[PDB]
Amino acid sequence: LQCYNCPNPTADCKTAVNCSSDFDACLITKAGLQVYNKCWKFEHCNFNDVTTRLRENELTYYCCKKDLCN
Repeated sequence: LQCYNCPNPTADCKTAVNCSSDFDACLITKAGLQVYNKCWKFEHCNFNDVTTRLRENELTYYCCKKDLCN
């Protein structure tokens, strides 16, 4: 379960890493332009529950749950 993402608001970075254990729902947030991509708890990709702790509102996040999914 890896993840093609970057910790801070990175528009030019999605290094591949692995952070699941209890959260393999790899969320990719796309707020305005900065994508808040981080790892997530499978049982939390409802609506804004993903970018809730990562700034929520009317974004367009895509959370995969299989592997880097990128």
